[PDB]
Amino acid sequence: ELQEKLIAVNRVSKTVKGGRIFSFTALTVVGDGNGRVGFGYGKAREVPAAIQKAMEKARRNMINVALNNGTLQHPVKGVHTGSRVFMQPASEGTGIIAGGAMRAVLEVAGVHNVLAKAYGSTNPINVVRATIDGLENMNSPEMVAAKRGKSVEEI
RNA sequence: AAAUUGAAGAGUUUGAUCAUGGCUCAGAUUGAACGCUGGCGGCAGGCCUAACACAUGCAAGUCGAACGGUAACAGGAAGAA
Ligand SMILES: [Mg+2]
Ligand SMILES: [Mg+2]
Ligand SMILES: [Mg+2]
Ligand SMILES: [Mg+2]
Ligand SMILES: [Mg+2]
Repeated sequence: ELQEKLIAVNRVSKTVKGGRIFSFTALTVVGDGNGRVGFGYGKAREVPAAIQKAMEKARRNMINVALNNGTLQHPVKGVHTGSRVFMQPASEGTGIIAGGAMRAVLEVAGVHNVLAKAYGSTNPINVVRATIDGLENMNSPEMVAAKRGKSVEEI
């Protein structure tokens, strides 16, 4: 039932006496379709070993986001290295309109209706990093009520 | 009752990387042209250039119920046949 998505595969290279050593990298996300998302990143000489190492990482290192009927609480900004990220809770019917890197994160997360956009570097590893943290710092109508010490209508 | 209730990214500097930064692509749009091709219809559009120059026709007339009027054609008439 966990949902897992392959976001990007890439070839890097290391240089030695004999020449270049080629390897691969894999960036993935797993999610429970109901408010939990992890991302993983693995390296290996062959692609399958890399796509597999990443899922393994993605399964742990997983976090919770305070969803709201399949959509977000409030607009949110996320940032990590080059990537400035922005997300909005859209009305019902829209679905996920977003770049590939973000769509995969939001899909597996369970965010059903959102407007998203990535600014600056669309480098996938940092875009997803920035989205996860955005969702993670995203606070909930109940916690702000708890924080402020009042269960007014706003609860 | 309804009536802006909406927003995607990709390639390319490096051995590889992240950042910076330009170039390039996917989209809509057009009073278009050219190349290949071309059956019918409805609705629209059609000198963007030389406010360059223009043969010919046509594009501003109408009223005899303002007026003297008859030259055309149309009848009518004492009177010519
Ligand atoms: Mg940039
Ligand atoms: Mg090279
Ligand atoms: Mg022809
Ligand atoms: Mg016509
Ligand atoms: Mg003309």
